[PDB]
Amino acid sequence: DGFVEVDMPSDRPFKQRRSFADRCKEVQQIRDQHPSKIPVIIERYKGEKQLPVLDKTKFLVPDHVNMSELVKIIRRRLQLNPTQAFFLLVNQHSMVSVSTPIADIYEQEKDEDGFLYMVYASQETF
Repeated sequence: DGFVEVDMPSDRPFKQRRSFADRCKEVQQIRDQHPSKIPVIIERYKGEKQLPVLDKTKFLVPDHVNMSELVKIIRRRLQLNPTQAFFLLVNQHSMVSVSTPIADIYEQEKDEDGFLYMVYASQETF
């Protein structure tokens, strides 16, 4: 009766994989090396199945760009058709115009650890 050791890649959100201390320390280091860049965590929405999971979830973007540039980055990384539509929600369930500067979104919506959390989902998911 040996243990059937099962092991598989964790699908848990970034907040559950990295501790609060590690996340705070990481933003602190990043903002000290790159004071004009925003640390953004972009993950797949919890109820999304139509869109795949991206290999990368941590993004370091210039603080002079708008939400639009962030959509362009994710869209290309997802390799979407023009027929494929998706939303980019700040924190959770929160939607802003793509013309909105990310620096404005950051200072208003950033988590306590310093990261700005976003999720992507299909428009049909909601």
